[PDB]
Amino acid sequence: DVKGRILDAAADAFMLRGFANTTIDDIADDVGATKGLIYYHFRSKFDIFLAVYEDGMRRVRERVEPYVGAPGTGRQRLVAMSVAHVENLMIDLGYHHVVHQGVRDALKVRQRDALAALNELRRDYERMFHHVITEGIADGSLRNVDDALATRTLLSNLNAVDVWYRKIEGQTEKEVHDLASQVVDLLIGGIGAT
Amino acid sequence: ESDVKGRILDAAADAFMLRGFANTTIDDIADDVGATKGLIYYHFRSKFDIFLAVYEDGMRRVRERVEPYVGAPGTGRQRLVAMSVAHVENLMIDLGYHHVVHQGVRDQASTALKVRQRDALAALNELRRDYERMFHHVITEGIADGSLRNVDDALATRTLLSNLNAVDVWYRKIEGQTEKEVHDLASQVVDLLIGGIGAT
Amino acid sequence: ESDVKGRILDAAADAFMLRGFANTTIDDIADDVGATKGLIYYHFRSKFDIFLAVYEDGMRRVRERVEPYVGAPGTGRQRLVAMSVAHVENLMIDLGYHHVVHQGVRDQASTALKVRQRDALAALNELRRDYERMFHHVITEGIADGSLRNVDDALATRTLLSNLNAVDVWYRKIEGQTEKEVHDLASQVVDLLIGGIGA
Amino acid sequence: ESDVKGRILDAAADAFMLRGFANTTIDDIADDVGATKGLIYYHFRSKFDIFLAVYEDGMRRVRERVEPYVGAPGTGRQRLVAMSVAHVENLMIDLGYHHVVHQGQASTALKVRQRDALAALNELRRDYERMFHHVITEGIADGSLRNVDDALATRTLLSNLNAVDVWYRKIEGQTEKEVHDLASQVVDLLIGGIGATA
DNA sequence: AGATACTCCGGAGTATCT
DNA sequence: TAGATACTCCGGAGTATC
Repeated sequence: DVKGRILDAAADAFMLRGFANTTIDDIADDVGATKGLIYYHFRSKFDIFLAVYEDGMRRVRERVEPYVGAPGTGRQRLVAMSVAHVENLMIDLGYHHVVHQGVRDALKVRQRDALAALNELRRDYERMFHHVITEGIADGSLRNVDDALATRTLLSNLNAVDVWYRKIEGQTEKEVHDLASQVVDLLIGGIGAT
Repeated sequence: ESDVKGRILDAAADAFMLRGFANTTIDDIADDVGATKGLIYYHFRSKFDIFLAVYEDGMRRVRERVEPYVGAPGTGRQRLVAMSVAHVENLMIDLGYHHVVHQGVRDQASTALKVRQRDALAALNELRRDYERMFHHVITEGIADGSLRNVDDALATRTLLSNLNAVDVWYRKIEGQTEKEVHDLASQVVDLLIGGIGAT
Repeated sequence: ESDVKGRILDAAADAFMLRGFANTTIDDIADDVGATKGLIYYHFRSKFDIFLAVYEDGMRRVRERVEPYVGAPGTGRQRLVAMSVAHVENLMIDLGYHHVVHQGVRDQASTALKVRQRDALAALNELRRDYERMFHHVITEGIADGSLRNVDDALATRTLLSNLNAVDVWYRKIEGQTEKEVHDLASQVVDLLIGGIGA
Repeated sequence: ESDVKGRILDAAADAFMLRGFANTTIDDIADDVGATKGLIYYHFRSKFDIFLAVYEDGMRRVRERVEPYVGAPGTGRQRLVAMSVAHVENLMIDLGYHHVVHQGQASTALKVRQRDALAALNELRRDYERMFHHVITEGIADGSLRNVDDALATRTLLSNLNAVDVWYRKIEGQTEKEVHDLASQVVDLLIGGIGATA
């Protein structure tokens, strides 16, 4: 419904100053309206975070998951979906951060175990990759190294584009994709051909 | 210059890292060092001043290790790899001092701040860009005398320092890590970053 | 509509005048208009934001009352005395407001402020300086073309405005004032600032 | 010793003018003197005592240089002008002290000694504005001063003479003679007004 | 002598609530 | 939804100390 626009504003606000330095009537002003709407839809302020995680976490699936079925190597295919991952990062940025804003933060029972579910839907999103580099090393397209660290260091590095990439808000599909491609070419290819 | 100031900075750095700058109180930091709130305010006048003190120590403590390798013997990548391990070596050592120097930029325009604090905060937000610069400046000459691939400098340096610091989202603590046993792993992940993945 | 906010400003402006910014608490301002801390905080993000709201309004009124007197006829002197009476008139009727535009310059560097607050305050302070250089322009017109003695127009401006505002010291407000009584007193005050004493 | 206190009050008064009484902390004053709070409290039982100590000093400081001019020869205007300019240069060299004389009386906890001390200290200020109130009354009586309300002309005169701290900041390295030279220009406008006769 | 801390407590700011 | 209730926690004056 009309819930979509508060999250589009709450996501960036939650990314802007963090969850704490974000007050709730701060987001009441970024979508100029009643702050009762906020509670009539969301039973508490943490509901907003779970919702932005909710409509975010699965949002990433829809872009990158289709690239698992596409044929080819581990490299030929991991770069295919990791591009889509950081492609998605450059488009819905605010959501992308709220899928990791649990790092610096009592609760309710239903609200808490809500978060437990999405946390493993992130696990299984990450573990989708953890397979493909396990195959990637075995296949021979990927530099023979520890298969369980490289998963940790990919989604460490894939999500890390939020650190330096600010926004363009109008960058076409071409230029998000073509910077999504030379960012993973930097990570998958490393630097130094000899 | 830190006798008991050092152990205030040390204890608050962990707290800011495990429960955020928001949710750590001064009498939290007080308990962590065995005294009460009055001692901490005897050595710092605001709470944000504890933060800036960790921010300044955390960066003096990384340019002391890495900057020696700027003029290290060898190739641009050989210096670069030298640099980027020392960066991770102290990240893994002082993960507490690190989580505050890289996660403290939103304050810029959105928090009540005396000017002395505010312009001292952005004084380090440009101190870091010099640390970023001395990397960038060797990803350049890593290519001028051809030690690395011809990809554009800026993004390569921008992506890398982002990569170098992204080790805190998963790095555990191996209680009793020797000075080379972080080196056995720091050097592991820089070469996964410089070498990337995939043969010829 | 937004006339509850005016009550908060009216209450805050007075409470700031007497008690001062530090000793005025939100619950106090909440008491002056008979509500809780909440209603004060429903119309303002911070306490320094009600301070800027009094400043902004205060400068808005005094510029409205005084400005139509410089583009007016008469000499540079007769215009100067016309604005100067109007300025002290604003003093005598709304001095809870004038006292915050006339005090609060220290916040510049030693008080904690969001940069919207520090910048928004710096804006009004140059709204001040542009108001005050209306006076500078006219003393020069008065001095040069006949009206006023050939004195240092910079010091004359610095003095005059400081004398114009020094009325905050000895002035309090008779219960149920009348603006007819205050216009005569304001012109009495102005008579000695431009006329001085002596011969 | 006795010098050490004087630079507490010096630094205190200066801070009180720039931050105001409320916004200067005890550790603030400790810094401008380069010391610790346990010194200032060894030296002063409360922070308000700091305020009255400089109130009490800055008032005998201003009176010690202006009484010689109320008995000084000259008509009303002459000595009144001479009184005022002496009062002004006082504020131009001590305006940390000069400001503090009008920044006070039952608001916050005011241990009975110092409320009794304070509104007594206010009395010597009223008696101070009386020497003027007299000589302006003595000035309108002879003819050196024009025929105006002696009560109002007193209030508006020293109100004005104290309003110098609005624009005069400090120079800290100004000669006595360039201070006295500027103080007269100020009072030449306060007394002479602005506007000729022809 | 007077430097180090303790301790008491106001008072701004917040989430949430009927 | 407005304005309200209850509450966290920073900072400051003041005192107690080995």
